Amino acid sequence: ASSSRNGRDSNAQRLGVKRFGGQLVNAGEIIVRQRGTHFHPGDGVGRGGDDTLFALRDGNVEFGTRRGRRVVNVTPVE
Amino acid sequence: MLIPRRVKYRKQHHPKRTGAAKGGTQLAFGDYGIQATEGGYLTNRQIEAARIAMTRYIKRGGKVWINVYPDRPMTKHPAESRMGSGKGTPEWWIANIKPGRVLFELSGVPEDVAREAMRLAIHKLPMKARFISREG
Amino acid sequence: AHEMPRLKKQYREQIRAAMQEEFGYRNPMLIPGLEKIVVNMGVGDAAHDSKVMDGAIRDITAITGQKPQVTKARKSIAQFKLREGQPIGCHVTLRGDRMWEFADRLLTLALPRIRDFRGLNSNQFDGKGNYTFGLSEQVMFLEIDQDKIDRIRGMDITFVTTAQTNEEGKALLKHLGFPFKAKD
Amino acid sequence: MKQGIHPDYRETTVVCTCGNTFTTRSTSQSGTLNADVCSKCHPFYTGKQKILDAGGRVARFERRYG
Amino acid sequence: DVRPKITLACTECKERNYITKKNRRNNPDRMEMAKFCPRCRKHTAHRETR
RNA sequence: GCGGGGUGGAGCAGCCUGGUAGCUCGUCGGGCUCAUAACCCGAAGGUCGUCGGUUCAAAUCCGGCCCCCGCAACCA
RNA sequence: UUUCCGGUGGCCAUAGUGGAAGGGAAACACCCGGUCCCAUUCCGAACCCGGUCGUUAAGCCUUCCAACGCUGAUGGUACUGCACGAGGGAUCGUGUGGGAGAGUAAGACGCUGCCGGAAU
RNA sequence: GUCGCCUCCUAAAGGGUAACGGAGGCGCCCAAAGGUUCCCUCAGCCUGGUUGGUAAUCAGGUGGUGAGUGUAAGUGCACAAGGGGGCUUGACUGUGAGACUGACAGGUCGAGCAGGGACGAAAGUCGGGACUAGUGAUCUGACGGUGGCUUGUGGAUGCGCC
Ligand SMILES: [Mg+2]
Ligand SMILES: [Mg+2]
Ligand SMILES: [Mg+2]
Ligand SMILES: [Mg+2]
Ligand SMILES: [Mg+2]
Ligand SMILES: [Mg+2]
Ligand SMILES: [Mg+2]
Ligand SMILES: [Mg+2]
Ligand SMILES: [Mg+2]
Ligand SMILES: [Mg+2]
Ligand SMILES: [Mg+2]
Ligand SMILES: [Mg+2]
Ligand SMILES: [Mg+2]
Ligand SMILES: [Mg+2]
Ligand SMILES: [Mg+2]
Ligand SMILES: [Mg+2]
Ligand SMILES: [Mg+2]
Ligand SMILES: [Mg+2]
Ligand SMILES: [Mg+2]
Ligand SMILES: [Mg+2]
Ligand SMILES: [Zn+2]
Ligand SMILES: [Zn+2]
Repeated sequence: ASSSRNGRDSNAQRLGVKRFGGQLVNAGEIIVRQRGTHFHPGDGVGRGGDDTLFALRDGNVEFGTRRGRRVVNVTPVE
Repeated sequence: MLIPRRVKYRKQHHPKRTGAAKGGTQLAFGDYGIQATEGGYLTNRQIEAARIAMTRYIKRGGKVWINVYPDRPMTKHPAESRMGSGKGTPEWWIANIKPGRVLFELSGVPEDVAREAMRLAIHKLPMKARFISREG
Repeated sequence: AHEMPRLKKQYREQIRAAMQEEFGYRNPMLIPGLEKIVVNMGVGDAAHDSKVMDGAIRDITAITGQKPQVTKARKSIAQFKLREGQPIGCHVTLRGDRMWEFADRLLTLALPRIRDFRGLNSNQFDGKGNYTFGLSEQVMFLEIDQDKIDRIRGMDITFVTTAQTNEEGKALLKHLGFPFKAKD
Repeated sequence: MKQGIHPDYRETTVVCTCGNTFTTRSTSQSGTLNADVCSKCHPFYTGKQKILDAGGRVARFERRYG
Repeated sequence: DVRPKITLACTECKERNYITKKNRRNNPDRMEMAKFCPRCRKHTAHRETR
């Protein structure tokens, strides 16, 4: 008959933004899982080995632009 | 028979056949033309039959434009076989026609014989079509 | 030693005055002058052995007076039979006093003793006031020896001048003095 | 300049065997330069050859017959 | 087989502190590294075991 | 469908892998003979079925295609 | 206080690209050297050092030019959540909310903060 | 024919989503292709130039990403994560606030701290590699270290821990 040379696929990795704008986060809380820097680390946000953006401090998450880059900041809580 | 030299992917999903014509709803090259009033798939064999009819009727004068191109491949399941075992091999090449799309254009021919040639062509197409002009 | 070269002195006085008078530059620092001299040699038959590169290095070092930059192959090519990163050419950049005295030596000594020398074409400018030409043979530089050269090699000589246009570049290099025929 | 990578390069007299002596600088090891011909000595542009050609095809005819 | 697992032991307290991989063909001889030896409590020279 | 094969004029090597295409016969030129066959001495001869890709580089690696084979195409 | 200019940010083309004209008081710059720290996978070109003569030609600065590019409504259309409807069928229509892309008028030869400079 | 892992599409603008659906990869590699610090900008095109040709090396002009990235693809990266030089071993030991993601086993990220280092004038960065595949639970056995236990005591032997 016939057969397919396809049928392989990788497991779902579950990327994407995990905390949206204004959401209160704790220090170290993961903000976005991603491959490559679609979002760059902004103020109060660190970037991990697999390009995960996480919170360096408590506060509220905001998405903005720092110079020419899309960045994610954590504004310290009032 | 119009067949593309190559395509990126030979096995493709069926083209969307919803909606009106995205573009190319107006004459761009010739004086008269065929405008499809209904959507559908237009195979290269049908395109060739219509083009042969128009050219043969208009004899030596005038020039014909084929606005659409059958660049979408259609696979066919292997005959007499149960469902499954992957997608088939491309067997037909079609163009995605939507209402209002200008299929063929003609220029350099008097209006009456142009109309008759367009009638000959339209009787070979699988969807309803009409003769259009630049308001004369 | 400390002495401003003959060719540099001639350039400054005679050539700067001549250009100022017969091009009418409205600004004093617009008279063109030699910017640099580049001595290249592509020794592409070095993909099979290294001795040819060593000989080329020795020859260019003796001719110019400084160690050459050895360029490795940017990309490998099978029909030229060169791999990636192999040394296939060497070049020297001369500026200032070394530039002036090498140019003086070349013009006064070397190309005069080219076999059946007929001069250099005036139509070998890049189109921006810079003039590059080629020597098919090397030992004609009498600053090197004669009976120890591994093989005959050639080279490319490029004069890069601060000249905006081809005509004024030609005027500058003529005033400096080249053998310029009236042929293509 | 980098020390130890460049050749010996010192004051150098050149004599062209045509009445020309000059004081350039080169790498001529333990010695100077004894040229065979100079620029102002070469027969190229000092104008001492003027070969052009010998195109008198008829001129040859009356040379050997006229 | 071509990139075997090599074990670095400190040359002071002969303790197999680390394990890593070499190329055997690109690095045929035993490899020398300065790593932290927990027993020696400092950075000591580490050598591949024989 | 599975697997193999296509290289001078013919029949066959070169395919783990890239870089140097070989043997036998035949073709062609010269000897030997009265002449032919045989034999002796020299030479040419295939850019590798085709399209495309990989790669610095393809007879060799990969895919499509064409040709030739073999096998399978079963249970009621 | 103002004007002009040099640095250093912010917005990241409404700022760019290209063309034209003009300017240097401080300043910037090219420029002049390489002795000295230092430097070139060769080269005092660059980096670095020493000068500020020369020069506004260029960078830089000012004015001008919608020319390429950029920005860009309103209205309409596509699509669409929900609720229905019509065709033999591809598919299409309506109600009620949302509503582009393109295109059109147009905008635009940048805006703004701090520090320093020379003058007022 | 397929069975685990990775990338894309299908997948309907979070995540997830099946088929013997459509495309490809993986079972490595690198002592630098890791760390750090400083420096650099490509491909293409045009012109001129010994050998030299479309294309080697050189010069000028142009050119912002179309080159490049150890390896698929996507997301990234010209601020370079791309190219080069110097010095190095953090391809660390003891840790992990706080999260991500799975029915679970599990998979992933991680600030801060101490020890002891590398680099940098410093600010600082470094718990392998631009990112995501390059992998196998438990059992049983093995080697190295440690010396917790050892059936009367001391050894031995065996076991435990790492
Ligand atoms: Mg990392
Ligand atoms: Mg990692
Ligand atoms: Mg259009
Ligand atoms: Mg039976
Ligand atoms: Mg608009
Ligand atoms: Mg709009
Ligand atoms: Mg999704
Ligand atoms: Mg959805
Ligand atoms: Mg399901
Ligand atoms: Mg790098
Ligand atoms: Mg390790
Ligand atoms: Mg925790
Ligand atoms: Mg994973
Ligand atoms: Mg520390
Ligand atoms: Mg230090
Ligand atoms: Mg890497
Ligand atoms: Mg790196
Ligand atoms: Mg068991
Ligand atoms: Mg007892
Ligand atoms: Mg431990
Ligand atoms: Zn002479
Ligand atoms: Zn130790």
